[PDB]
Amino acid sequence: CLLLCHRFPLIRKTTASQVYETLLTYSDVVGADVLDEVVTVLSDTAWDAELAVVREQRNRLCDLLGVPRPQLV
Amino acid sequence: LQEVSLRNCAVSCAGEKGGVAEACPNIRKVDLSKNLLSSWDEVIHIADQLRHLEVLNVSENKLKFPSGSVLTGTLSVLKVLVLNQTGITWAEVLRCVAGCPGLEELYLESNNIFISERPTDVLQTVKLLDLSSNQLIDENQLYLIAHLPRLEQLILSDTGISSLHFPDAGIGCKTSMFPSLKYLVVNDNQISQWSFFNELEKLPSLRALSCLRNPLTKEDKEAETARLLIIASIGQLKTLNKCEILPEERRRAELDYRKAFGNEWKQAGGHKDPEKNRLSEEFLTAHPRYQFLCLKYGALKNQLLTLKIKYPHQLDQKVLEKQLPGSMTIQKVKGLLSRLLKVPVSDLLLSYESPKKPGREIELENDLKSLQFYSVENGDCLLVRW
Repeated sequence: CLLLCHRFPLIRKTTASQVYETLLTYSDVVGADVLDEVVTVLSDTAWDAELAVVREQRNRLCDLLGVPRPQLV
Repeated sequence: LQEVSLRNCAVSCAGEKGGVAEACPNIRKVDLSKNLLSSWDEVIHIADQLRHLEVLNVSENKLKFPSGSVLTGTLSVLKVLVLNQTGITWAEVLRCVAGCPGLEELYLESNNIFISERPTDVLQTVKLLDLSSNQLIDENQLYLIAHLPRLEQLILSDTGISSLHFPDAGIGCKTSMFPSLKYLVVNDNQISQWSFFNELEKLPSLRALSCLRNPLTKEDKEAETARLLIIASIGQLKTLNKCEILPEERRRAELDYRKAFGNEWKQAGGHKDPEKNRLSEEFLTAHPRYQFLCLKYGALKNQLLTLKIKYPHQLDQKVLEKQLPGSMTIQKVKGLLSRLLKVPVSDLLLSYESPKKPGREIELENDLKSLQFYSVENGDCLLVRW
């Protein structure tokens, strides 16, 4: 999740694609009633766009996967 | 004691004739605001008893000025004089400043001042003229006070005006009004037209500016655009909204203005040839500084592949369909299938068949490549052989 919002948009896109591939590979990570919303959110999100627009979406995924929101000064 | 602050201390009388000059002769600042002063003669006596009175503050005091035409005391040492919430008029202001030859700052907020005559011999040294919370002061009242050569600071806010033109200044010409106004505070105003900035640009020596709280400079999504437009309108501007204007920001604002107004400039008859450049009067009046700028700067879901999975050796399984990314490598799909079928990944054979080319099976051997390199499109099928 920390790499999902990197300074380079290509790194963000690569991390998003790799996370999507790993979620499609392993099925014992996220539950059945949670993985659907995660896949729907990860697919309908342009990670190569305004960081303010993208960030809001990443905080969402964290809250959907039980992860504390990392913040900076 | 140099700085004396007696705010809300109940002061009504002046005292003895000479006691203030003997107790503290080195008094330079007096803050006798919101006191029990019910007359102006007491303040006059207090100021006369002081010899080094540089700052005098007697605001929020109910005082009644005398109607006589006699100069009641002369303060050549007084410089800063604050008179807010006292109920003063233009005649009383002119009569008070007549005896202050060294007055450099004057505050007149919340007084309902109606300017009528032009100060000639008076107000010859006052720089700051804070005329705030004065709904009576309109555009016609700012023309008379504009003939002051020493007027350099003008804090005129919450006045209600929305236009300040210059009849003596043409298109791209400097005006004789306000010969030293370099910063006029603008706030609590109902400016809804772009001609205000174009008229303020014609100032002879304008630098700082503050146009906060206005219908055009609202705290919305168009605040940055309006700020850039205001910056590009006034070229001699050096400060906007109490913020320094960097040269790079000014250049970017001017470039954005040119890029956004090139269409309107070309539709009005503009051309790169100076002999053929015939602009209309409306474009010249609405954009006086446009010619200067024209002469200066010249004239993941979409990547998904919906493919199915088939097993020729095990036909009892159903033909499921997966959505894998286009940049997915062959090794990742092999690992997915290995766990998916609990089959060793070492003996996994991969192939694809497209509906455009039936009867032909193209194998997938190299794991280092990707699906995009093998011309795998959407609608193809994956064959798993083991």
